[PDB]
Amino acid sequence: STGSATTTPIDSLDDAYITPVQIGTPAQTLNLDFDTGSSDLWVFSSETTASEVDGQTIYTPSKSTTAKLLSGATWSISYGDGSSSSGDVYTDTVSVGGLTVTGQAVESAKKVSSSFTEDSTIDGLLGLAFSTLNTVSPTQQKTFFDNAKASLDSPVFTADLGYHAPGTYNFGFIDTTAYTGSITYTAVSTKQGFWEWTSTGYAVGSGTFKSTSIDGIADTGTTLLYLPATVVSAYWAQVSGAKSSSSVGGYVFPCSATLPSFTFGVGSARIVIPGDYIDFGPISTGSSSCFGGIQSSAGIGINIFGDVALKAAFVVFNGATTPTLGFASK
Repeated sequence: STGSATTTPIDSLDDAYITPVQIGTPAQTLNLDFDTGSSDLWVFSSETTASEVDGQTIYTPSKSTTAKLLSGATWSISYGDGSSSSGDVYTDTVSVGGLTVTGQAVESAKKVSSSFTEDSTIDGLLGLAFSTLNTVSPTQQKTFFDNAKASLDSPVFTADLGYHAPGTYNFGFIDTTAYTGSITYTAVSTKQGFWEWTSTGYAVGSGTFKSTSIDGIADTGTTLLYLPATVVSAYWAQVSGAKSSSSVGGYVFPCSATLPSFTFGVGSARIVIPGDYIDFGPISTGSSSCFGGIQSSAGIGINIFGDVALKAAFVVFNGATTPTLGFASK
């Protein structure tokens, strides 16, 4: 089997991407944030504290003839950005782009933090990291990909995120028309439960490539590119007027600037992030100070190849017995 679903930016800045997911019988379609940095499929639901729902579409398990309460199971998750959610668990039928999993753990939110409430466009998350990170207790549950894997034509999924435009998540096949040149594959460590890999270095604009190992995670659920302070300083040094602002919470730059590209290495291959991808717009409405898309990972504890990086590539998440990651230009 295979599946193919379009993923759409939630706003004009590509702050996140939503992908429609069918849950239950008859189908209830929710727009979920596909997140290769976590491993829980959770949704706003009829059980979510009413004051914490503000415009989201909810899953109502009582209206699904295939929903079953997973007795005694609870979940609770905290994300790197400080947000959180928790609740109980159903199993139900879940389909993404024509690919169907029966008995998928669907984690129903009883509580969500303010940032989720305040984002009306995201109805929940669909985790695509390794199932070892799943938070369901006392019986850990499998991700949608893990459940689908054996049935897929090939045990892979691909992320093809757009810049200011829709893109695609495919399951079970590699669309050879979706990228240019070749896909370069690179080793993955699953030891922290992430799609963790080591970039071979970077360049700023038309500058020379610096060969240096940068361990980080391919994370579709993180907006920006978080890299070591040395790398980030080197980038922003090429933008007149750019500075790190403690009050804003990162590097900012004059909105009048033309940003240089940023290149990262994948083995001997190179992925180029155009400068415009690194512009996240005014820090507040009407400001001429703009927020940077490349930020320091110092104090996160891990480097994160988030959407800013991933959207410059066609990315293969290869879930073979020994997982690997593939990157191609597009």
